[PDB]
Amino acid sequence: EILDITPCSFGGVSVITPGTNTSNEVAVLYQDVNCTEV
Amino acid sequence: KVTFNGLTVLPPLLTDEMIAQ
Repeated sequence: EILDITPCSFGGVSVITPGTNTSNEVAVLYQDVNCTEV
Repeated sequence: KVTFNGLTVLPPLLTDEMIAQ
């Protein structure tokens, strides 16, 4: 049978940041991945 | 009218359904 191959899903990692001058609680952005994969 | 290996493709910030506004 014929199996499709896909390279491992991956992407860049980005950081939300209000700024140290305001707070330090931040939020992460994962690029171009379905969330169900972390 | 207009038509893998670490090469990411970032989406544009503005979406057409905004540009069309």
